[PDB]
Amino acid sequence: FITRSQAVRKLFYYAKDIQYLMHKFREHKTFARKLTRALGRGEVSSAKRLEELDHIIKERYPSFPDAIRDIDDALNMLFLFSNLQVSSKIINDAQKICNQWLAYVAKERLVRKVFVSIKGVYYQAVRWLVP
RNA sequence: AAACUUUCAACAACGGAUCUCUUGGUUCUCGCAUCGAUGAAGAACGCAGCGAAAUGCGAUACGUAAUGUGAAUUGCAGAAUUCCGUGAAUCAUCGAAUCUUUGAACGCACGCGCCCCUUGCCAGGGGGCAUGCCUGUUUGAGGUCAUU
Repeated sequence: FITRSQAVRKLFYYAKDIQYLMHKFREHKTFARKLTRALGRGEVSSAKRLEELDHIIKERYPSFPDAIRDIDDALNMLFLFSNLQVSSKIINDAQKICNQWLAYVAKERLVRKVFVSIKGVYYQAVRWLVP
């Protein structure tokens, strides 16, 4: 069997289900060198012109109910960031997402269990936590 | 004498010489430019029911695809055909396919490796990986200049 390091370099796992999986993140690296070239040129207009995961979601979760498997960690991370070198815009977006989720939950009032704890106020709809 | 040597008329054998002819050769004149990595010429193996040569064909193998003709092919068997019909010919045209192994011959050589993928540790199935050079994209390394 191909080792994890060897498989990653080529791209313990089954080779049958990994070889076919070899098929914009790599292309984005060119933007760094283009920006460096623009900086070297000393003009910012070209830099401004240069400046101007749905696919993975479906395969991981082919159906909406399947999202519940990872929704625990998803909500945990989102709520942790909502209260936390992360940019302020990322924090604001995470807080807005959590606020919208809470508003929708309150609209339907789909809550069954709660538990105030030292770690945080636990909740159940699916279980989720907020600090 | 018979037998046997020799000249000649007739009869009986060789060979195709003479005569007649040819889907032939040679020579003259006229129109055109038409080989090849999108794989040339050439060589080997197979293909028709029966097959020596020639021609055609490449496991779709004396052919497959398409149009015209309209009732065949023929040495033998065999097929039919609704033949008033989108339909037979070993017919003609031929623009669409297949195109075995070699061969400029092209994975590495003087047997024999790799990407791919697939339908079921492992495999069938399908295309490629030769060298010289031109344009473009990607990565890596090294000389100049800048670095308050």
